[PDB]
Amino acid sequence: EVKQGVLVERNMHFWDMIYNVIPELGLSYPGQRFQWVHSQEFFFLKKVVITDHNMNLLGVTPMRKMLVWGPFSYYEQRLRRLSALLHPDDPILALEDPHPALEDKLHITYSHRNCINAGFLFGNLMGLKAESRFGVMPNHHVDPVGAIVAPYAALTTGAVLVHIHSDMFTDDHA
Amino acid sequence: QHASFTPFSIQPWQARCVGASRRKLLPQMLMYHGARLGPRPLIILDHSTKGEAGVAEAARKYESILSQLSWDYGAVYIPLHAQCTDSSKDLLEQSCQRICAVMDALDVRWTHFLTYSYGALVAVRMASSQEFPHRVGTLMSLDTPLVTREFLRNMEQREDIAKAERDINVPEDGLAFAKQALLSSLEGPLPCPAAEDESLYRDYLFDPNRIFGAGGLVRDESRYVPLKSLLGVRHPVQLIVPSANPLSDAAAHSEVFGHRRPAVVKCCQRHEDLFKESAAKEVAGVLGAWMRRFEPDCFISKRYEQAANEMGQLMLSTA
Amino acid sequence: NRSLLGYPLRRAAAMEMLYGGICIQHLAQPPFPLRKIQSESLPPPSLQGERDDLELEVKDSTGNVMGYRLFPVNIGIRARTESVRVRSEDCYKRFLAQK
Amino acid sequence: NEEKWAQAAMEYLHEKRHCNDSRKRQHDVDNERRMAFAFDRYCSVNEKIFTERLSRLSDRMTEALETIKQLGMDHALEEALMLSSEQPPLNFRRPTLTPPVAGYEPGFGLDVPQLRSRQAEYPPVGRPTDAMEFGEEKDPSFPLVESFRVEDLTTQCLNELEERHGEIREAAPTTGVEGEAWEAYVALQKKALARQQLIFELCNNGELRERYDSDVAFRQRVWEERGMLPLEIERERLHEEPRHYAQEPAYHPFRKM
Amino acid sequence: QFRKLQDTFWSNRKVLVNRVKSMYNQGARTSAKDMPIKTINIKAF
Amino acid sequence: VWLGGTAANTSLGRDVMPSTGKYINIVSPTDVAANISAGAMPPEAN
Amino acid sequence: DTMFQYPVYENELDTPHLFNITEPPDFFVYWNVSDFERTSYPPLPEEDHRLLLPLSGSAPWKQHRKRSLKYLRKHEILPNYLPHVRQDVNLSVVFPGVYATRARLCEETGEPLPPPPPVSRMTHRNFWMTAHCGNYIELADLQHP
Amino acid sequence: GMFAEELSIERSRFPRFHSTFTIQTDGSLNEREFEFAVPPIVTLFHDRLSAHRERQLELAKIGKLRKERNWETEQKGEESVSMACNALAFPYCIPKNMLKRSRVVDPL
Amino acid sequence: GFHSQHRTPVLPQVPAAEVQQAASESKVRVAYLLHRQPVVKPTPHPLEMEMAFLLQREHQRYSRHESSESATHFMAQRGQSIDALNRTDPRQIQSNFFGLELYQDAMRVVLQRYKPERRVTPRDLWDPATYGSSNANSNASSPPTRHSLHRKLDDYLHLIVRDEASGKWTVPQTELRGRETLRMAAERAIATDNGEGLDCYVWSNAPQATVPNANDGSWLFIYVATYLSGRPKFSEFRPKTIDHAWVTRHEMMQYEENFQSPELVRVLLDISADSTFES
Amino acid sequence: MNDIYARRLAQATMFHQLMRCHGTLWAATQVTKEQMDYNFIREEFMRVNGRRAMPLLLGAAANENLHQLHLSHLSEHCAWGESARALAVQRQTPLSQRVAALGRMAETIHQVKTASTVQNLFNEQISCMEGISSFEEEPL
Repeated sequence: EVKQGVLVERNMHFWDMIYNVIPELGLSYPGQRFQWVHSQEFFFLKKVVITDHNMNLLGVTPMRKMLVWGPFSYYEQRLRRLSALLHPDDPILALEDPHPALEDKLHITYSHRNCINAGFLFGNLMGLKAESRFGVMPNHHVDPVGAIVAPYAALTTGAVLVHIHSDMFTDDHA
Repeated sequence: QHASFTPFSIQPWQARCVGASRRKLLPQMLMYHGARLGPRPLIILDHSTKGEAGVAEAARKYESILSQLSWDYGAVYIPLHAQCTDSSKDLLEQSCQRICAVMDALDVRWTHFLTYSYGALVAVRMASSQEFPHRVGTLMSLDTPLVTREFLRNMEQREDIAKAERDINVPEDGLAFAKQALLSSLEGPLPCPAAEDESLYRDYLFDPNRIFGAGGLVRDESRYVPLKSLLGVRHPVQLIVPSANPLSDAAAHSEVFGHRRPAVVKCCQRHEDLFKESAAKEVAGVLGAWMRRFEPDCFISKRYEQAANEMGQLMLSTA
Repeated sequence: NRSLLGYPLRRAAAMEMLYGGICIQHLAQPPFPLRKIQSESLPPPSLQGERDDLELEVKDSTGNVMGYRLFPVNIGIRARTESVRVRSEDCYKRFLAQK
Repeated sequence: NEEKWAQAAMEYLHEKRHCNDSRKRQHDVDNERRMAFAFDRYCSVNEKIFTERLSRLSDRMTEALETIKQLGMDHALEEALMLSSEQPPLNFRRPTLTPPVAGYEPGFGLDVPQLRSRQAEYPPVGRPTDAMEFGEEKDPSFPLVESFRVEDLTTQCLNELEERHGEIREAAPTTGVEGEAWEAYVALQKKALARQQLIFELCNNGELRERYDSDVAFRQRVWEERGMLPLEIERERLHEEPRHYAQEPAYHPFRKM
Repeated sequence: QFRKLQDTFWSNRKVLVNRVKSMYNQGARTSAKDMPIKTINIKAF
Repeated sequence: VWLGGTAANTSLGRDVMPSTGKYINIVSPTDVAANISAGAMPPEAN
Repeated sequence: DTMFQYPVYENELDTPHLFNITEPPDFFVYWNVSDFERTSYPPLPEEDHRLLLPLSGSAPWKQHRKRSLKYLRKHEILPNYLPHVRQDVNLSVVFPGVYATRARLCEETGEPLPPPPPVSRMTHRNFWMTAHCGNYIELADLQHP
Repeated sequence: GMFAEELSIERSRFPRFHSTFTIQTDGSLNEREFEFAVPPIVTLFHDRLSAHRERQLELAKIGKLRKERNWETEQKGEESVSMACNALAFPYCIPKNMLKRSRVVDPL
Repeated sequence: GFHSQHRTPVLPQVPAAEVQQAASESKVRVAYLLHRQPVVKPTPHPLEMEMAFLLQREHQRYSRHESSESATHFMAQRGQSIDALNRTDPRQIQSNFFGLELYQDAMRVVLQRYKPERRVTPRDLWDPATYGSSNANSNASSPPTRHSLHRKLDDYLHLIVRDEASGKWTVPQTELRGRETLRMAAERAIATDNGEGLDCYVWSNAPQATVPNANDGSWLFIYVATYLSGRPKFSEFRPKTIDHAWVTRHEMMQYEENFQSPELVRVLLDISADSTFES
Repeated sequence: MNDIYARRLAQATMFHQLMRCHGTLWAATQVTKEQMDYNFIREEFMRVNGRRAMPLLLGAAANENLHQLHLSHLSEHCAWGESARALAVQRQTPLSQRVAALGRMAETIHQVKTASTVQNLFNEQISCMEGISSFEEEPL
């Protein structure tokens, strides 16, 4: 944000924004972890994943934490039972177009092979050899630079992706 | 209207209301500053006591403030014996049974306290300990720290490190780093605003040889009082702060005892300027303003006159 | 031993009753008791249970429904059905390549 | 216009079950938990002192009664064991927030005779014994009535109370503190009535009386089948019960910041 | 839904008290139990 | 009618969640399975 | 809340929470990127059982052996692969685990990490690295005798 | 009935309570609270002890202030009934071999 | 929260014509302990005041109707009046609350005239000085005279007297005659010993306490009653009074040295009243 | 700050009421052979004193007379008069009683509106607290 004509970082409290958008999470009656719809006005919202690095050594209580470790099954893992039912042209990703072609095209949408081949074409055209170091300027994860081209270039051919400082826009962390 | 402290002894007719098992522990010398003792006075506690020679002198320090402040109930000094070799756990409990024997003999419950020193600890031990909150109405401490920041953080980390030591999931990196973090900052004892209780703090209470075993990890505060009991007292506790470099960081007070801004004396710069009769006017002003909040006469009269003025407003709004 | 109402009654209501209709005493309620679940009382792990616990939508005879939700809505339905049939054909051919 | 007044009045009657306040946060909820604990810790001494003092009082009066039983005045017994039925008088005065002031006549001698009218109390009270005095077939001595007319009262009260209890248990279930309070009240009433018809059963039948007196087990099992069973009050908590991670309440946690 | 539901109430109660009065003119002394409103006292109407 | 229940919470591989609280005021899959208005969906629907 | 409760077992020797998975109930779930290096093994129980002498009159050993037999039945070892199991002795087969999630190497050389010292006495740190009846141990720590 | 972090005060019953200083007819004043809008410092007529003084006044009209003796009341009323109970304690009644007595009356 | 005797009857007692031989032979005496109400409520603890704040805030926020500040505000919002003068605005309702102008004048008068009575008595402000000089010079100190009934309005003040012959502190006593009951004995005691100058309410029927005298072979029944109003003239006390005292639950242990029996103090303490119950 | 006063004055009232009801209880314990001890006493005081008040729209609730017997009037403490909300527990809020009367159709709308005046409801409440009321000795 702009202070004295100069770009300065602000810590926006996004928590406020979530509770402004969805006021009904504040009114808490002692049945409501389990009601079917958490907000009657967004009825498709089910979970909100909060990501913050809390530097405490103790883990969080498992009822706010999702299980990320170990075998999730007995007989076979269901992800490869699922992956047979998925097709490489199934779109999975969406990005903004700051200059939309038409009124209609808002977020242009990407698929498996779009991303994979973007990454491979970039990795093939420049040149990339294993364990060679490959940097990305930050704040590019919302346009297909650090979201698509870079990390898939790092994945497809052997390389090492490198993130510089989390943001760009100020002189100090430049 | 400067008025000295008159020495006093509890007579044997008043000694009977104290139980025969503790009739041994109410002391020989006491004091009354005010002409009349009231149903409940201001009771003033101070540093450790060896004989009455130091008591007479200790008296004078509070004499100026007490004389500036008029309390119908006035004030009683209860001295505190330094220590007893016979029992390791004797000290705070001796002070317990002693102060409450004195209160029983004077037929006094519900009492405001003042302490500059060790006695405050004792008073917390009144309020913090179960089954002696009903005696202490209000604790006030002039500059004495009950709790400090570093105890708060370090004890937080000790609890969390206990939990983490019990948990297998926590990797050895974070655990070892937390251990070196605690060992990097080891708690120094409370700052002591008493000339004679420094030896008491270093020797008895806060000696590093005892209070933490498996050093810097498991802290036994059972000698004084744990943290949960400190955090557990809701008795109103007012902290007085001199208006220059203080003791008793009030962040920790406002975190533990509650959210109340410590009364700051403007006249003082540092402490030891508290007991001079320059700042005594402001200090006694604060003390009196704090006393009259809890006396039924004062706040019932106050709210009555507010209601009366509100009706006056209704009366001139009538026409 | 037994009680006339069967559960030990909490002090709130008690002290509320013998100081008639007043709750100023214990208002901070203890947390509820736990019910422990026996982990060996559970049935043996079943394969079909592993198949359907995810609850996928592909086992419907109406069509490949999961296919419809992964496909654009911009297409007329009768031209979209024979589209989704084509992607569900390619998933098959690829399944066979894998095999 | 009277019906819309009635409607708004109904509106004033209805209690709504409303959620927790959204302005609540973690620290003030936690420190009111804290303050509640401090207060209970404070009232512990008062209530256990009160408890044991009542105990001692009843011990003293019990040994007084057994004194006069021992000395052999068996008349004095049975006129001392009837309830002294006169209430505290009209000059028995409220302990009052302030003392009375010097020479106060009401309004300092300003009389408004409209305000000194004595009036009705609602609802009008009537009690199950009022049918026995002011209704049909009155008794010549009302506090002194013969046994079976009291027994009929007991047996009709068990049935009518049971019925009412069932009805309101159907139409308006209540749980939690007030729920348990109410259920405890009903249970206690039933216990009382039950023991009443019990002592009728013991005082007419001397054989059941002496077989009751002869052993102990028979006593407590007869207590069991008749619903006379103790009321368990759980112990006093002075501190926070340590929680398992599953011990969280069923709503979304309070907002910290 | 709610508004017309709560209006229906005030409609039906004045209806039924009108019918209570029109049963009370014909001298039928209706007990309290066979009335649907079973705390109702007709002498108050 | 308070619409809620533990059904929305995904339970994988066995449901160990207390079963008295699964669906509250919502029709179960069993309730629609015993109530369908069609009849005999064909053997080729398998 | 008896109908609304997160499942709590008393014997996690099967480590069922890795297998029978119940969703976090909380609307706000907290997922860092740090928690990928956190091994999620069940908490240390009270009554550490492997210290127990298997005396026939001892109650904790009785309840433990019936627990073990029921675990053997639910995984269908007992009827099926191994029809007769006399439970006499209290067995503990323990592994020198470092609790490292994946397989690692040496940063200094590029070698496989050297074989750890064989465990002398059982400890609480050692507890989930044993063979229990039914539990899960990572492959990365099962690499040595 | 479910476990809640907030303290359990019986919520959503007590509509609203505004405190008021009430001056009793002896000049002492209490503070008691009500449901509706109440003005402060209400001067109260028709009190308990005021009604007591009214009763004393109208017993002075008759002359009955003096005393009512039960000990030097020497009445021979003795009528022994076999089975009788004290109806004034209904929860615990008992079948005693009792003695008949008239209740004391004070008309007013 | 007092009840009035509604229809409730009260049964007198019976002077049994049988002259009781025990009441003649063995000495049964009835003693009355007379206590006065606390005039005022107990002063609270600051814990109590702070929790009062807490509970007020929470009833404030969890009230049956939240946004509406009263019943008056509630109905006025809905355009309907509760008042007899059918007024809506709550301020003008609480301005003349009773619609009587004479009452308004009473209000103005009380507004200028009235001041609350300070609740502390000059009686109980105690001197260590003069009394310790009395104790030092005499070498023996006895409790200050509790003769005053106005002493402290907070607790229950009881009545303790001393037999002039006995020279020790004792509750008022009277011997029981043949025909009358214990209730009646206590009542004739209070009445005739004070000479009908007391309105004395009596709580119970049965006697409260019993203490033995082996030297007298006598049983004493201690009996608790409340003092309403009157003029307690103590010259008329037949068992030889020297001084009376109005005595809180606390100092009855203070009175033990000049007390006639050690058992009597313990029992009297047990059935003595208290307003707080913290001791 | 009323209830805090209320239970102190209630604790004062309890042993005074105990003194009178102890004869009755003691008589009852040699017939039933029950134990006379605190656990008996306090459950005797609980049934007298705590009496929950119901919605009163039920009518079934209003009908319950057990609380008002002669022993129950003679063992009950005066605590309820001191605090309005304990009164609101045992009885209900004085307006909410009277409108409940017209809810169960036990009263005309007009005769509720008649008595439901603020001026009335102040007076009946102070009268009720202090123990002053109208007596009809003959009910029907």
